[PDB]
Amino acid sequence: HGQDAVCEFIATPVSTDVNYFRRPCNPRGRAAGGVYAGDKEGDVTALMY
Amino acid sequence: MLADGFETDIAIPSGISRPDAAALQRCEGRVVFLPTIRRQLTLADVAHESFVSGGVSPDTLGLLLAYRRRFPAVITRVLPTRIVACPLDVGLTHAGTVNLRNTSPVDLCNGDPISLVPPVFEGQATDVRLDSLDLTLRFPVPLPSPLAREIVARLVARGIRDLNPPDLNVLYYNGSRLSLLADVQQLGPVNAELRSLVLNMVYSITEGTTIILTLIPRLFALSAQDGYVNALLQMQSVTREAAQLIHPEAPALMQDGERRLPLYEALVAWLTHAGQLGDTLALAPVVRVCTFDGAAVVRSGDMAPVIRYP
Amino acid sequence: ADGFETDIAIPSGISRPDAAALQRCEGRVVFLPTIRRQLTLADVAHESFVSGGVSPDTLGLLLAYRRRFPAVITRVLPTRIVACPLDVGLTHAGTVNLRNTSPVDLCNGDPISLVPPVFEDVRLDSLDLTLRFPVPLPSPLAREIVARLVARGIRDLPDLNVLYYNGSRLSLLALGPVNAELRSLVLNMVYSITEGTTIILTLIPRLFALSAQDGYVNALLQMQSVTREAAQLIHPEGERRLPLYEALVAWLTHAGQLGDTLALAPVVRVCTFDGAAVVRSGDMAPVIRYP
Amino acid sequence: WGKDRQVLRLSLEHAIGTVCHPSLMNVDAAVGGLNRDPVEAANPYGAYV
Repeated sequence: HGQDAVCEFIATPVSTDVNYFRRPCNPRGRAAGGVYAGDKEGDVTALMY
Repeated sequence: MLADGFETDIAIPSGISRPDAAALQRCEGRVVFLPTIRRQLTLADVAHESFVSGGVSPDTLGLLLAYRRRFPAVITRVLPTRIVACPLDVGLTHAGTVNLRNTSPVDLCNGDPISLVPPVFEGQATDVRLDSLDLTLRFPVPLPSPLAREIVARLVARGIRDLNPPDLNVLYYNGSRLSLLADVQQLGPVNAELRSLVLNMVYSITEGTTIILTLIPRLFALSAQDGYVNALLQMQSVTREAAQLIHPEAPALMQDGERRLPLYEALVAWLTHAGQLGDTLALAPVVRVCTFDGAAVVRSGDMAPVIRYP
Repeated sequence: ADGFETDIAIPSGISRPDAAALQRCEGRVVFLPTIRRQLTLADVAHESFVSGGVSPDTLGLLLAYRRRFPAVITRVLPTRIVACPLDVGLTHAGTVNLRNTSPVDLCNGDPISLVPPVFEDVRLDSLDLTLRFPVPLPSPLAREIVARLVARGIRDLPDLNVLYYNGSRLSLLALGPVNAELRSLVLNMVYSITEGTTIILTLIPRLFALSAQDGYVNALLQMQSVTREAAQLIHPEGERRLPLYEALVAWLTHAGQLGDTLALAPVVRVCTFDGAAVVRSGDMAPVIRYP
Repeated sequence: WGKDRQVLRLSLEHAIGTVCHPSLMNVDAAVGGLNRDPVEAANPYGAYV
């Protein structure tokens, strides 16, 4: 049909809520930056970990 | 203070790379340590190279004693030939107002006194370099006065750990989490800080203090009843765990107790040594903030009106 | 000209008895949030100092007067209250009359600090606010009179009322609500000093245990000296640990908090010119700030 | 429903902050305040030991 897309596979726990996936979200468990980060030297990596 | 004030002039050497000239024009409001109140000096006198001690590069904790030996001054206007600054110990201007740009992570409020700290915090370590003149400029960070007394208390308590073969790095203010960058401290200036402590520590202990020590069982009984007394101990004080074990009691009777007041004499000696010690380690809070068009918050990276503090 | 004058506007609706008390209060000390030309009277009143919920006590009034800005009222128009701030407006004019609310007389050349009305009242009916004016008493008495009232509160858990200045009696006792208004200052004294006198006693485990009057001086002098021998004269060097070094910092901040409170800096000095040196109660005194 | 569609669980497991704090077990204003006015006595069968 066209170029064949490539799926990824990320190990996740079983008992998460499916309701996290019914809205747009990250495959990562935490929301990344850097739009979310404010005005501080640390915030962009501080959102991460 | 004179009728016109007193304005020093820091002359600029003629050899200037043009990007370093624009670097000086960003130093519109900073704080500059003068060694004297001479009217004409050089940039080599201001910069970090003359600001070193003999053969030894000073650390962060040792840089505080170098500050109080010198004269803090504020740059007013950058000229192409020289830099005009006004001292702070001298009466500052004709008008009584100076602008100060915040090279500080923390915003300012009205009325709060400003003391000033070396570049200590992580990430925001910013030193202007004049590479045509091979100079380095370390500029101090203006901060509110209870914050500066915290940072001195965090640094001095860190050096006492080094004489004893966790943790103390993290501060908080306005809900902001912030730590500070420090690796080593020279054993010289720590002893100068510590001897300045323990002499002022001892000179608060007078005959009335042992009478005050009998009220330690009263406070630990009173912290049961009012939460305002619970706002004292905080579980990290000695006196909560000291009251759990020691039951002291008063000496009796005092010599010439008719003529004298022992509780009064212990307080006045306490107010002149221990309550004074916030001035003795750092330098004095010479400057507070009075915005005229009333801005309750002076944001980080902006100027502010400035008026002396007694 | 170039003299700075704050203008305080009175909201209309003043009854004829209410304006007479405001006519009388000419030379008094009045605080304000920020230096500004025009300003309401709601920021002047004692109701503006509250945190709740809670009318502020003697400890908060000492903390507020650092952040508040002192000003002395000039002539009082029926339209507005014209007052000049002390810290910026006086550096050009130089001379401001000031009436004592203090019962203690004033000599020439004295430094004067401001004390909240703890030594011991104007309220307006129609405007629904209160006014509390601080007491302009001299600064060497100011470290004394505060410390006398603290010493009474420690006795709550000889005569402290004797204060004789420039040939005059004073009676601190004169009662009930003055003691409970001052209770918060008493507790921060004892918590500061006892935390002071445990940490010094833990770092030096034998201050009291050391021998009297001759070994203690020898322990004092080497500590008093300037020479390089400093740290080996001090330090004593599962199971729980005494958090001493954290208790250092919390005590130093609390001691550093009270340094700004109980300095009571000389804001005002009085220079009597063409008149008597002694300025008594209810008399306008000229004021010259530091140049 | 949150600001955007999100199924936000509010449990009473979440209610630690208002209950576990010791401000619930306070008497002082009640007994000290209800006994301002005098009140007559009922049968002292449960009250007495």
